[PDB]
Amino acid sequence: QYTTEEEARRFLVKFNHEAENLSHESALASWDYNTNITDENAKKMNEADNKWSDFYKEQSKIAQGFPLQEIKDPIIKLQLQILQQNGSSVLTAEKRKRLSTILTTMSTIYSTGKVCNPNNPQQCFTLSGLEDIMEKSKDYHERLWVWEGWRSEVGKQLRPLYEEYVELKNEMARGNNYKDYGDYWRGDYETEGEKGYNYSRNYLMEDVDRIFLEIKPLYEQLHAYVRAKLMKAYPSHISPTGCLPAHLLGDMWGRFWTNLYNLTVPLEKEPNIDVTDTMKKQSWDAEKIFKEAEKFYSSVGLPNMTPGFWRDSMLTEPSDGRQVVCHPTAWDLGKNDFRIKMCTKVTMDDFLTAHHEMGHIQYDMAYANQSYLLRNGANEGFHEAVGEVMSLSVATPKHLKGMGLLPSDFSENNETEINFLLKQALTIVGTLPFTYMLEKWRWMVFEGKIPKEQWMEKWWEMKREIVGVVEPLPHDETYCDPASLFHVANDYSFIRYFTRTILEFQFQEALCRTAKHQGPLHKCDISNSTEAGKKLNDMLKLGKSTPWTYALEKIAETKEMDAKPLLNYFNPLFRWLKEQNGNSVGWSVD
Amino acid sequence: TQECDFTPMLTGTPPPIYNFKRLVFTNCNYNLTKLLSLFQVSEFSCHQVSPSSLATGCYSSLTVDYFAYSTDMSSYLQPGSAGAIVQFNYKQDFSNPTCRVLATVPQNLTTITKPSNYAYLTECYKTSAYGKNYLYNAPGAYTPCLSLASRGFSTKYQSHSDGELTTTGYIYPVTGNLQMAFIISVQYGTDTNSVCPMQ
Ligand SMILES: *[C@@H]1O[C@H](CO)[C@@H](O[C@@H]2O[C@H](CO)[C@@H](O)[C@H](O)[C@H]2NC(C)=O)[C@H](O)[C@H]1NC(C)=O
Ligand SMILES: *[C@@H]1O[C@H](CO)[C@@H](O[C@@H]2O[C@H](CO)[C@@H](O)[C@H](O)[C@H]2NC(C)=O)[C@H](O)[C@H]1NC(C)=O
Ligand SMILES: *[C@@H]1O[C@H](CO)[C@@H](O[C@@H]2O[C@H](CO)[C@@H](O)[C@H](O)[C@H]2NC(C)=O)[C@H](O)[C@H]1NC(C)=O
Ligand SMILES: *[C@@H]1O[C@H](CO)[C@@H](O[C@@H]2O[C@H](CO)[C@@H](O)[C@H](O)[C@H]2NC(C)=O)[C@H](O)[C@H]1NC(C)=O
Ligand SMILES: *[C@@H]1O[C@H](CO)[C@@H](O[C@@H]2O[C@H](CO)[C@@H](O)[C@H](O)[C@H]2NC(C)=O)[C@H](O)[C@H]1NC(C)=O
Ligand SMILES: *[C@@H]1O[C@H](CO)[C@@H](O[C@@H]2O[C@H](CO)[C@@H](O)[C@H](O)[C@H]2NC(C)=O)[C@H](O)[C@H]1NC(C)=O
Ligand SMILES: *[C@@H]1O[C@H](CO)[C@@H](O)[C@H](O)[C@H]1NC(C)=O
Ligand SMILES: *[C@@H]1O[C@H](CO)[C@@H](O)[C@H](O)[C@H]1NC(C)=O
Ligand SMILES: *[C@@H]1O[C@H](CO)[C@@H](O)[C@H](O)[C@H]1NC(C)=O
Repeated sequence: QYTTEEEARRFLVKFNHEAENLSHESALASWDYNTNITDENAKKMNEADNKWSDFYKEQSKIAQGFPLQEIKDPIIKLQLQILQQNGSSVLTAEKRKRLSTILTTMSTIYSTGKVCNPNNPQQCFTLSGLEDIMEKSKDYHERLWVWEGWRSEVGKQLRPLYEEYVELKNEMARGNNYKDYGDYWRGDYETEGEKGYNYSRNYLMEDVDRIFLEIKPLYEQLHAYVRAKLMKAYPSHISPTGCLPAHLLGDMWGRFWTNLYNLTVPLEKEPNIDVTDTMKKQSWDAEKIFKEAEKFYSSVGLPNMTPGFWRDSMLTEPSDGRQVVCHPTAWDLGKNDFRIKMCTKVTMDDFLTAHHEMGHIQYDMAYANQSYLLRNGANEGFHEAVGEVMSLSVATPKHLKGMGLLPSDFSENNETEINFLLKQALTIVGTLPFTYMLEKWRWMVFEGKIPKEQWMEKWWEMKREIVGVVEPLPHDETYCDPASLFHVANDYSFIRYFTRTILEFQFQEALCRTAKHQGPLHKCDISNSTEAGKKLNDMLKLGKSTPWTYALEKIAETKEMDAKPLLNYFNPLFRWLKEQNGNSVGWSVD
Repeated sequence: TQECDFTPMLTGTPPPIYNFKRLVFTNCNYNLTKLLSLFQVSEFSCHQVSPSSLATGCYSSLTVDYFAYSTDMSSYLQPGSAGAIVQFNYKQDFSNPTCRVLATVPQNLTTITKPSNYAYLTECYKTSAYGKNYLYNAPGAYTPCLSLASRGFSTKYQSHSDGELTTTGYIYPVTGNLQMAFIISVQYGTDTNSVCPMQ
């Protein structure tokens, strides 16, 4: 006979032979629905997904005949850890039914949200109306009503559901040999290997604390600048050394500070770079945009697209009567079938979302000869970071001038570089303390370090010590203000937006010093260099078969995440804000 | 000396690109302008030879590979372009003079029979417990997945397996007239060059 490892090899070969043939059916049945929405195409999708689930559950029941302590090879061990993985099938049937009812009741309460005025109540906006009220209103008494009404008509109902969701998810997580649900979420970044390449779940918290304490001074300077401009905007409402009110920061939750760009602008007499008119005068369409993106990706050494990409992709909105979803995605259907669904309009913003969306296809084309279970990025944040590190190289005037879009006589003074770095920072550095604070609060809630009588005493204390944001109205212990976000009511992890901004400037600062750049980092361009494509493709080809510290060493030559390449990008802005602000930096916790 | 016959190239159905048909000629007399006037030549890309010198010299042997191939995908047969074509279907040999003709077979040439779909292979590999072991082609040789691919593909991405070997096809229908592809390789003999132009 054979030993345990040869039985494991035979089982994994039998799984890999039948998984490829059955996953492409379930992916093509969903592609045929997302581009043609009828009721006949929403039934085949469910039948194919039921066939796939009934295959996967039987193979996962078979896979538990192998003890994990007998495998000596790393890749077979990695493919059996994913397959054994009991999941939520450790509770009883009543607990499972109750958890599946709670998880859809919360999403139903969030999705149907209606807020009317404390004035004349004939206006009752939906979610997409309140998101557009707070985006472009400069009134102190409109945004206060919208903020308080959304947090008292949605977050007031989710609290007795969240109080049971926490307990049921903790009981689900203490069945698979974890401690809380926070350990189940931090086990995404756990690897094992030789000396230096390992990573535990209890090291991620110390790592993100170290990175945030490294990154905080640039945020303090940016916060002081935004507060000094908002004091000019709304008079007699903001303290000259206090926190910012929560209902004035661009949108409903204060996640991105992008809509403060018309208020906190630098020296305004500089019209921006908008190549939309030059693109329309040269008669560009969707095919020309994707051909230019493929030329950019072939300039650095990555391969060209398949011939079944220009014939099956939905690169434009149809006109033969079909109803589609117009959110851009990149698909990885199976046996060398890569398609992109995108409603392309001829603009500058849809020229960057083609170089972004073809950055996922070039990643999925690189690990394509791995096993079935190991065809993913090395982390949950590796896949949307490699697509955003190559949208930084195409928005530079080094690239838009060599393509024929910008004229040859363009003026790159420093008053256009500051006006670009500020608009980058208001979307990139303004959302890191919010992400870190929300995930830290959820970890402390799931661990048991915040009892249920302090879920709002600790939310607005953390939001004043970390983010620097005060509340406009006193919220007592009957609201649930974190539960009125989309990722909290719909059960998603949020640290993948923090460990993705770090490993994007870590990628860019290593790709620009191997393309022999001379200057600041925000003017770099990795086009026309086949030496950067090799260092990129030596990371892209690994998939999920190696520990992600090894795949990070393959590009950045360091096996730890650090925020030193992020403060090298924004260094002109950090030198300019220290001259503009003076010594008004900081806030008092009140 | 004697006339070479092109009725092997001028009857039946032209096969797909992976199952290409070879037309090795030896010791006859050719007139390639008789051949290339029956078609609508849209490309005459040659290597280490000119189209004028292809129809004037005396060679020891003459080889023609012909298959059904749409002229849309004409940028994948170009030397050097690792794509699901030169890796799995047909890789041209470059240690010899060669020319690549792409035709547009007309309505009047009724002796050619139109097939149902065009076809190629998207992958041909051998499975393991560690991933996929791709089996790339050889210059001028057939794919090792030819005994599997000769069962017929009926839909897009329909695989076929026997043991460890796996292939995957891709078909799409024919619109308009037929388009072919002719790879014409010559070889120089040391003493006898008996494949001369027809005089
Ligand atoms: C969008 O989906 C509809 C499903 O209703 C498709 O309509 C079917 O198309 C197939 C083949 O074209 C026919 O055999 C069915 O009889 C059609 N059903 C109905 C109810 O008409 C439609 O073809 C799809 N659109 C496209 C562009 O393929
Ligand atoms: C996944 O759950 C199954 C139960 O559904 C576990 O299988 C049990 O394993 C123990 C060994 O400690 C046996 O004594 C039981 O008889 C098994 N139960 C069944 C129904 O087979 C399995 O160990 C779990 N695996 C993990 C990784 O949690
Ligand atoms: C990788 O694993 C090693 C274990 O060999 C970890 O080193 C231990 O770290 C703990 C920290 O709580 C110390 O108390 C131990 O003394 C360390 N062991 C040794 C032998 O030095 C190491 O921390 C792990 N690395 C990461 C990034 O998690
Ligand atoms: C990348 O390099 C290529 C070739 O070095 C550049 O293509 C040439 O660009 C010049 C512009 O001065 C044109 O006059 C030539 O006609 C182009 N040649 C070809 C074959 O297209 C390309 O512009 C470079 N791209 C970038 C972004 O630097
Ligand atoms: C090669 O085949 C052609 C077939 O078209 C023969 O025919 C001549 O082709 C030339 C080129 O267009 C015409 O100008 C003549 O009018 C054609 N003649 C006839 C009778 O049709 C050609 O003769 C052949 N070559 C040789 C050397 O015999
Ligand atoms: C999957 O493809 C990769 C890339 O070709 C293969 O990895 C390399 O293969 C070469 C063989 O020419 C070796 O010299 C390298 O050491 C390999 N690198 C790594 C990181 O493994 C890989 O072998 C292919 N998968 C299988 C199962 O063969
Ligand atoms: C910002 O200004 C631009 C142009 O002045 C305008 O189109 C846009 O609507 C403004 N946005 C906000 C949020 O005020
Ligand atoms: C930056 O812009 C200012 C305009 O306020 C200008 O005075 C200064 O000279 C510029 N910096 C350099 C290094 O030229
Ligand atoms: C076939 O050829 C003749 C002359 O050779 C021409 O008149 C006729 O139009 C052709 N038929 C078609 C369908 O092109």
